[PDB]
Amino acid sequence: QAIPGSEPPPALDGTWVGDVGFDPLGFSRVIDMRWLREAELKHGRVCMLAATGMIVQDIALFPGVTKTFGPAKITALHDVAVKQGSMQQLLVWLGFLEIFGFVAIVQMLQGSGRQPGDFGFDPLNCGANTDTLARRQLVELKNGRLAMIATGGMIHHFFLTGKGPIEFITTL
Amino acid sequence: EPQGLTAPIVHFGSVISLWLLFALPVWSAAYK
Amino acid sequence: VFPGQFSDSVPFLKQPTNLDGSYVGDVGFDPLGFSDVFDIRVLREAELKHGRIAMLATLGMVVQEAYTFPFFDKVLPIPAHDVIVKSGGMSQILLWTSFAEIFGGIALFQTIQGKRAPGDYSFDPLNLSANDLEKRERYALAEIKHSRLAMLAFSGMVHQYFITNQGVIEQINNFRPINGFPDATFS
Ligand SMILES: CC1=C(C#C/C(C)=C/C=C/C(C)=C/C=C/C=C(C)/C=C/C=C(C)/C=C/C2=C(C)CCCC2(C)C)C(C)(C)C[C@H](O)C1
Ligand SMILES: CC1=C(C#C/C(C)=C/C=C/C(C)=C/C=C/C=C(C)/C=C/C=C(C)/C=C/C2=C(C)CCCC2(C)C)C(C)(C)C[C@H](O)C1
Repeated sequence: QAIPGSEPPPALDGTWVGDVGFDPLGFSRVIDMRWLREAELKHGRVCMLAATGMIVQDIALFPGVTKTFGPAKITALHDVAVKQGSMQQLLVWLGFLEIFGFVAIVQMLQGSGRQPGDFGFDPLNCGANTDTLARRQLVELKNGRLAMIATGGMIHHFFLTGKGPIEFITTL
Repeated sequence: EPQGLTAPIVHFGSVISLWLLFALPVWSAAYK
Repeated sequence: VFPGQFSDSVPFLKQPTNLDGSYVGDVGFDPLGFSDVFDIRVLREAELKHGRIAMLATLGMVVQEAYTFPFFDKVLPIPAHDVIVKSGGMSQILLWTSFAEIFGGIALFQTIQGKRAPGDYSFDPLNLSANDLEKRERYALAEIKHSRLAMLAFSGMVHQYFITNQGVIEQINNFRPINGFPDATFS
């Protein structure tokens, strides 16, 4: 129970990960719950990888990448890498994967049986047993939201100051 | 240098036209 | 991860409706549902035709760079397309392959009627898998795997020539990155 003054939408009735009844605008009234949860997990995972990658980029780079990309990071890095073809390759291959993601969403919405965000990617059988799986679901969702907000914060920090994450937090 | 029907341009155009002309019934039947 | 029945190849997609598993090479990989819109027999015949053409195409793309005949001339295959278009032999290749596909179309139309197996032209002059039935499906699986691999390989070789401007044998011995990237700045 998130906001005591208001009430959750009837789609928010438990039986979902992270359901604290927080939806005041009423997105679940007009949007299907499976699409919403799939999009939430997709945004969360994308932002998790983006935030970790931005931290790694502002800490340590690959060998030989500074010779071509120069001292450009975040948005200048994107502007140079679209001309380099790195982001073109990323777009092609990730859209190719999102084709299968799209048909997974379609089969979920028409009732194949899969849950939102479930792509079956579990190497090493990590967290596939007992209540650990549900705890990992909650951890993944909360950390995805946190990484989403942190990704927005890092992007806007580079917008304002023009500095990377690890150097902005040390040169206030 | 060849022109008209003897040109290979019209040859590959003809094979594409036959491809579409046979694409109608075979894929209509595969649909049915 | 969650319980439920899914495809053997893709674990987050269900088994397609028309991919029962009787046909060889079927790992349940049809995400967009092409088998739901069109017949599986016509699709299998198209797949086999594309794959066999791609097998011969990969073999040619290797050999023509490896060894060119005493006639014609020493030239890379991709511009050799234009050379033989201007020479007139490729129009004859087109005519003879069209003559073969005239009977191929009747075979395809009898495949829709269910009188012949898809892609089965009954062409086994060496009887490599004609008398034995257990070898037949193994050779069919090998043929379809080689077909898919050959389609991928010919596309790869062509698109490597399109940006590298080197032969396939030339590229595996004189491997250079594209666009001068070894010493490129602000790319
Ligand atoms: C799923 C699965 C697996 C897996 C996996 C993987 C790959 C899991 C990956 C998980 C990841 C990458 C989590 C990232 C979280 C990032 C966060 C919370 C944000 C950080 C940014 C911050 C805090 C910014 C801070 C900031 C800074 C710096 C300065 C400015 C201020 C501010 C913006 C606040 C395996 C491989 C284990 C196998 C398993 O079988 C299946
Ligand atoms: C455009 C552009 C680019 C770009 C870009 C990019 C990536 C732009 C990205 C912009 C993003 C991600 C903005 C998001 C900011 C997050 C917000 C506003 C929410 C925070 C959460 C809040 C306030 C929570 C509030 C709360 C709620 C609701 C619940 C609890 C209460 C409370 C905590 C108060 C590039 C890099 C491609 C370059 C290109 O050349 C130009």
